[PDB]
Amino acid sequence: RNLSALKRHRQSLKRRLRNKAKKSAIKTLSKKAIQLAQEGKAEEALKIMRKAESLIDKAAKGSTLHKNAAARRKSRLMRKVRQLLEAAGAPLIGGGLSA
Amino acid sequence: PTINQLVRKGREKVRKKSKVPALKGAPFRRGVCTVVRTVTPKKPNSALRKVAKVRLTSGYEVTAYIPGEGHNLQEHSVVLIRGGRVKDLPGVRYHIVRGVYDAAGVKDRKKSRSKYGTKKPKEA
Amino acid sequence: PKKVLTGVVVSDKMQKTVTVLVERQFPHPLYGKVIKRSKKYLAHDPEEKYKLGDVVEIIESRPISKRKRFRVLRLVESGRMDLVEKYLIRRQNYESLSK
Amino acid sequence: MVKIRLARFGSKHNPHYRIVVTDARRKRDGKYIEKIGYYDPRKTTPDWLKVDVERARYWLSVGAQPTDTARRLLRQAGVFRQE
Amino acid sequence: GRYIGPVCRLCRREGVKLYLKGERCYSPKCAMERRPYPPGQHGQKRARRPSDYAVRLREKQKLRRIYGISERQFRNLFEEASKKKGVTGSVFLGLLESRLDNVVYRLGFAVSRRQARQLVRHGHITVNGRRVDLPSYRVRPGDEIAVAEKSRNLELIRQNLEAMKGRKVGPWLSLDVEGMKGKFLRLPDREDLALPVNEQLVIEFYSR
Amino acid sequence: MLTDPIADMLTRIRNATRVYKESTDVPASRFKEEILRILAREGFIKGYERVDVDGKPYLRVYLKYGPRRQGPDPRPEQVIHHIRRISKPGRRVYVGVKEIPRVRRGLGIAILSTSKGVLTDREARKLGVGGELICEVW
RNA sequence: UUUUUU
RNA sequence: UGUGGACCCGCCCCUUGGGGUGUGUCCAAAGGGCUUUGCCCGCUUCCGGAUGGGCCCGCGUCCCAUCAGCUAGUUGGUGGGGUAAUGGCCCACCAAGGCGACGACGGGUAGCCGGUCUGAGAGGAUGGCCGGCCACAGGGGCACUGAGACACGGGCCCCACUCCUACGGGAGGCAGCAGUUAGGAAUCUUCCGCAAUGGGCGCAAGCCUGACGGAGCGACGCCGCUUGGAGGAAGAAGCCCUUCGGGGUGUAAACUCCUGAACCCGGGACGAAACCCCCGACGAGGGGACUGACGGUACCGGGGUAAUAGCGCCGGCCAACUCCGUGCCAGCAGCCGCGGUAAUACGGAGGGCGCGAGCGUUACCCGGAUUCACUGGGCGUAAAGGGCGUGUAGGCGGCCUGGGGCGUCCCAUGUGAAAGA
Ligand SMILES: [Mg+2]
Ligand SMILES: [Mg+2]
Ligand SMILES: [Mg+2]
Ligand SMILES: [Mg+2]
Ligand SMILES: [Mg+2]
Ligand SMILES: [Mg+2]
Ligand SMILES: [Mg+2]
Ligand SMILES: [Mg+2]
Ligand SMILES: [Mg+2]
Ligand SMILES: [Mg+2]
Ligand SMILES: [Mg+2]
Ligand SMILES: [Mg+2]
Ligand SMILES: [Mg+2]
Ligand SMILES: [Mg+2]
Ligand SMILES: [Mg+2]
Ligand SMILES: [Mg+2]
Ligand SMILES: [Mg+2]
Ligand SMILES: [Mg+2]
Ligand SMILES: [Mg+2]
Ligand SMILES: [Mg+2]
Ligand SMILES: [Mg+2]
Ligand SMILES: [Mg+2]
Ligand SMILES: [Mg+2]
Ligand SMILES: [Mg+2]
Ligand SMILES: [Mg+2]
Ligand SMILES: [Mg+2]
Ligand SMILES: [Mg+2]
Ligand SMILES: [Mg+2]
Ligand SMILES: [Mg+2]
Ligand SMILES: [Mg+2]
Ligand SMILES: [Mg+2]
Ligand SMILES: [Mg+2]
Ligand SMILES: [Mg+2]
Ligand SMILES: [Mg+2]
Ligand SMILES: [Mg+2]
Ligand SMILES: [Mg+2]
Ligand SMILES: [Mg+2]
Ligand SMILES: [Mg+2]
Ligand SMILES: [Mg+2]
Ligand SMILES: [Mg+2]
Ligand SMILES: [Mg+2]
Ligand SMILES: [Mg+2]
Ligand SMILES: [Mg+2]
Ligand SMILES: [Mg+2]
Ligand SMILES: [Mg+2]
Ligand SMILES: [Mg+2]
Ligand SMILES: [Mg+2]
Ligand SMILES: [Mg+2]
Ligand SMILES: [Mg+2]
Ligand SMILES: [Mg+2]
Ligand SMILES: [Mg+2]
Ligand SMILES: [Mg+2]
Ligand SMILES: [Mg+2]
Ligand SMILES: [Mg+2]
Ligand SMILES: [Mg+2]
Ligand SMILES: [Mg+2]
Ligand SMILES: [Mg+2]
Ligand SMILES: [Mg+2]
Ligand SMILES: [Mg+2]
Ligand SMILES: [Mg+2]
Ligand SMILES: [Mg+2]
Ligand SMILES: [Mg+2]
Ligand SMILES: [Mg+2]
Ligand SMILES: [Mg+2]
Ligand SMILES: [Mg+2]
Ligand SMILES: [Mg+2]
Ligand SMILES: [Mg+2]
Ligand SMILES: [Mg+2]
Ligand SMILES: [Mg+2]
Ligand SMILES: [Mg+2]
Ligand SMILES: [Mg+2]
Ligand SMILES: [Mg+2]
Ligand SMILES: [Mg+2]
Ligand SMILES: [Mg+2]
Ligand SMILES: [Mg+2]
Ligand SMILES: [Mg+2]
Ligand SMILES: [Mg+2]
Ligand SMILES: [Mg+2]
Ligand SMILES: [Mg+2]
Ligand SMILES: [Mg+2]
Ligand SMILES: [Mg+2]
Ligand SMILES: [Mg+2]
Ligand SMILES: [Mg+2]
Ligand SMILES: [Zn+2]
Repeated sequence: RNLSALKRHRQSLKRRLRNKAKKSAIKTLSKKAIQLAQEGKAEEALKIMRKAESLIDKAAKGSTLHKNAAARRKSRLMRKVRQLLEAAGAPLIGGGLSA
Repeated sequence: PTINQLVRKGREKVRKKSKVPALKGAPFRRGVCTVVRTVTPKKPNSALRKVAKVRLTSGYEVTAYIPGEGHNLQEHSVVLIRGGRVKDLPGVRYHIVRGVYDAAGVKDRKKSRSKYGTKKPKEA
Repeated sequence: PKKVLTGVVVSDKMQKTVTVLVERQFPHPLYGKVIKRSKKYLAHDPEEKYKLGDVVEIIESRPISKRKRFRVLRLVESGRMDLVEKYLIRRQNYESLSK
Repeated sequence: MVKIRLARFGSKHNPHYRIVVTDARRKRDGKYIEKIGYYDPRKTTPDWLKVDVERARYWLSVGAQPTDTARRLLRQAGVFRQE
Repeated sequence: GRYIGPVCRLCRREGVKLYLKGERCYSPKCAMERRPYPPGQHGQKRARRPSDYAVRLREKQKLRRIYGISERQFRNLFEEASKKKGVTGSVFLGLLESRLDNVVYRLGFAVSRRQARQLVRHGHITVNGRRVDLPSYRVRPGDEIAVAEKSRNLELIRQNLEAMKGRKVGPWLSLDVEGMKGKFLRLPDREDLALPVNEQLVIEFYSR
Repeated sequence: MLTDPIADMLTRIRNATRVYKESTDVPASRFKEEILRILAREGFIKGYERVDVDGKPYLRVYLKYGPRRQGPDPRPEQVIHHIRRISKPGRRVYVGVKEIPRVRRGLGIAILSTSKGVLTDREARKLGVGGELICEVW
């Protein structure tokens, strides 16, 4: 009895919280950004879409989103922001997106 | 039948039914005796043939034949069933191995000792 | 090579999708006569181009949905309902031979 | 990682190895990529080792890793001899 | 282990002289002399016409019993002959004639077949300088079948090679009598053997 | 309607030769004509020629037979001893070049229909082509 | 009546 | 910090999400070790190779029609969610579709193949061992961690069982190697070893390895080998038959001579060369050193004893016959059949035939069986023409020319792993 492969299980729950935390940040910021895009604030939605992107590409640096999984959310975000930003557009910050 | 017929229906392989329902298709099956009897054969012959009702490890109750000039098998004795039919006795589909648990080999058997299960004597 | 087939459209009733019936000739593996089997394929028609009775070339594609792994390449021969009427009549015969 | 190693094809007390390219994860006698030579340890025949070096030289370019015993035999057929 | 027992009783059952006894099959004691009828109580009774299988069976035994081989090695040798290229009939004989124990007798090193077997089995026979103690060893053309110098001083060996003086050997064999050497030149042909056995009969025995 | 004109022609000859007809007619067809050409080349028939009967074209097949024989049944030995249609409708027979049989250990022929034409079994093998196996003739 | 047609 | 990559948008070339480019935004990292000024083990981003894999497609893949109708995420669409990635994989909404006699749906059975057995072949049967793929880890469900799992010896939960229990609650999971028990006709040692090969970790030394290599037991299979060789009476004893003359066991034995299975004595392995150390630059190359389970086994040399034979059958198929015993009894029997007073068929003996460390038996598979007939069958009377018609589907198609080249035929090539054959 008493194999020390339980050491792996103990680490598994460490990484569990880590991955879980970063994801809940990604989601909460993305929904906050797309809220503003739908609500027409062009600067604030952009200032947030940047941090969402930065948080995404940071999550991929580790073992959370490592694959193109990061790219999907980055892709989906910038589209829905730019789309929702088409209601009296005026892309004020213009930082995150391309001309 | 036409070629087209064969394409439509095709031949039917002939299924061969087993002659020995000793289940698990086993080479042998052991069982306990129910009755030890003596039965009369079919038309051309006449004799007293010693047989036995056997409750089988296959969950079967069948009749088995007792080979040899004489037997020690009793009502409760346990035996091993061989298989193969007694022609002139209807319904007896299986034989009995002599030289197995409670069925001794035939005494004074000097010719065919592989069958009937008897050992090799000594010559002084 | 992507597998390519040639068959006749027997169904118009779906959206962006046509059912293509591809016959096949091959000798019987034992009895040696030439037998004619056939199999229906669900083809993708994005532009709703092809109609009932059209004979089209179908090509193995990246799956569009369940049961839809083929796209319509080009129209071979247009409008021969005799091939469709052959299929309908056989399908219509199954209302008999039930009870 | 793809490796170069031996595979036992001889019999009991008569071993015969097949120098072989295979993924390290497959069985030592299991499926392999390419047979690149044989090894008779008991040296029962005049030719008890053959390599086809230029093939073995290919797999070392694409990152195969030989065993200590495989590298020992490859050196004996001069895979690494560079003169 | 092969058949071991009365031999010149099998000279009788085949109806043909079987020189498995070595000498005394030549002297008028073989029991083929003044007793050609088969052994047993009914040997002197008139024999019934043999069935078509009876003839084929007896012909195989007449050949098998001559080389002194069990049916096991015998049958395998046949199944080997049928696959190889050539006439199944003659090839099978050449394979029997390639048996080391049979070559030893054929070379006159031993008086009989059984005797030549024991000489091999005890290591007295040399094949190309090495000892070979297996009677079933097949000799290839060109191999030297010699006598171990350990045994060259044995009186049994100097006995048989004394009568071999001036004696001729088969056209597919040759022997040096003094140095106790010997050589297997080639596979014998059907004509090279005088064996009183119809080979087509033995083939026909195995088609069943 | 006639079902298989070839088997019909193969039979028209089979039937005529059993009563030792001098000649027999078969409805004219180019494919049939190529069959008759192989038979006239391979010496199974005296030959053939086109002819019309009641205006419709036909093919006179002149049969040949052996010598009038000895005691009872003086009828001669047949030149065509056997003819059998192989690849019939409803069950077609196509053989590659390696699948072409040896008819009667060489003494007979196998009329093959090939992309390179109607050939005997030997002609088809030296041409190195297979095809539809028409019939045995020996 | 049952086996055996010699 | 931006080599570069990721993302929105535009442009270019390709053509499904492939490659490039522009602007903008976002994204990098870790040290350790010494022979410590340089090198080794590592770290980060990107591109490519190699290997391994996911998903999708054509085709092939057992029986029952006494299963004939099946289907609601079911069929498709748009948009979204999720994934490494397509997809009703999931979700919302829209359309009403999708499948079936070319066997749907249901039921039964079963891992599949390379191969194996059989067979003249076509074919039939089978899938143990070994190799490839798949599925499962007490039953069911679920995710976490990760390049990779929904994970045999990881986690959570429900259920059945076993153990601990202070009755509150816990611990488990041999279809890993042995080993026990149960069932069963039946299936092994709780063995040796890290020496070889292979795998995991490490700079290395080394550590781990019931993978593996070996031993053990079992005639379970295959193969090789012994139980003697030669001389030996027109022929002992005993047993068996007898026309009472004699015949048989039979050169067989006794006995003469030679060899020398076992066993004793000594020598005594190959499987093992690298990793490492040293020179050379930790490269090539060269040089050197340690390293056995099997096992003192294999093998060689010396010594050396005549030294296990069994089982089946002998009425025909089918090879081998007489006597006595028994009298439709006791019994034989694969089939046809033997025995009811002379039985070559029962039972024993003598003798004979067949194999021989095996011989028989039962079960199972193929064979003979052309007895499911593609090769290769039939239906007047032997088993078999539907009571007759109409006609649907399907199958089948007269003569001439021409296009196409799907079937068909030919060449080249790729593939057809290894083992087997
Ligand atoms: Mg750890
Ligand atoms: Mg939240
Ligand atoms: Mg993950
Ligand atoms: Mg049926
Ligand atoms: Mg009772
Ligand atoms: Mg006995
Ligand atoms: Mg439509
Ligand atoms: Mg879709
Ligand atoms: Mg297209
Ligand atoms: Mg309906
Ligand atoms: Mg793998
Ligand atoms: Mg190199
Ligand atoms: Mg140089
Ligand atoms: Mg140089
Ligand atoms: Mg053969
Ligand atoms: Mg050949
Ligand atoms: Mg041959
Ligand atoms: Mg031959
Ligand atoms: Mg010669
Ligand atoms: Mg045969
Ligand atoms: Mg740049
Ligand atoms: Mg830029
Ligand atoms: Mg830091
Ligand atoms: Mg880090
Ligand atoms: Mg690649
Ligand atoms: Mg299917
Ligand atoms: Mg819905
Ligand atoms: Mg979608
Ligand atoms: Mg809509
Ligand atoms: Mg179909
Ligand atoms: Mg199952
Ligand atoms: Mg075979
Ligand atoms: Mg099959
Ligand atoms: Mg199968
Ligand atoms: Mg398996
Ligand atoms: Mg499960
Ligand atoms: Mg269990
Ligand atoms: Mg489970
Ligand atoms: Mg990992
Ligand atoms: Mg799993
Ligand atoms: Mg376990
Ligand atoms: Mg335990
Ligand atoms: Mg038990
Ligand atoms: Mg074992
Ligand atoms: Mg390493
Ligand atoms: Mg351990
Ligand atoms: Mg092992
Ligand atoms: Mg006497
Ligand atoms: Mg003797
Ligand atoms: Mg001695
Ligand atoms: Mg060694
Ligand atoms: Mg060495
Ligand atoms: Mg070491
Ligand atoms: Mg140095
Ligand atoms: Mg070196
Ligand atoms: Mg030792
Ligand atoms: Mg010795
Ligand atoms: Mg003795
Ligand atoms: Mg027999
Ligand atoms: Mg007989
Ligand atoms: Mg008997
Ligand atoms: Mg009496
Ligand atoms: Mg009588
Ligand atoms: Mg009597
Ligand atoms: Mg008797
Ligand atoms: Mg008897
Ligand atoms: Mg006897
Ligand atoms: Mg043996
Ligand atoms: Mg059979
Ligand atoms: Mg058959
Ligand atoms: Mg046959
Ligand atoms: Mg039948
Ligand atoms: Mg037929
Ligand atoms: Mg045919
Ligand atoms: Mg019939
Ligand atoms: Mg009738
Ligand atoms: Mg009628
Ligand atoms: Mg009727
Ligand atoms: Mg036509
Ligand atoms: Mg048509
Ligand atoms: Mg073509
Ligand atoms: Mg191969
Ligand atoms: Mg090979
Ligand atoms: Zn003799």
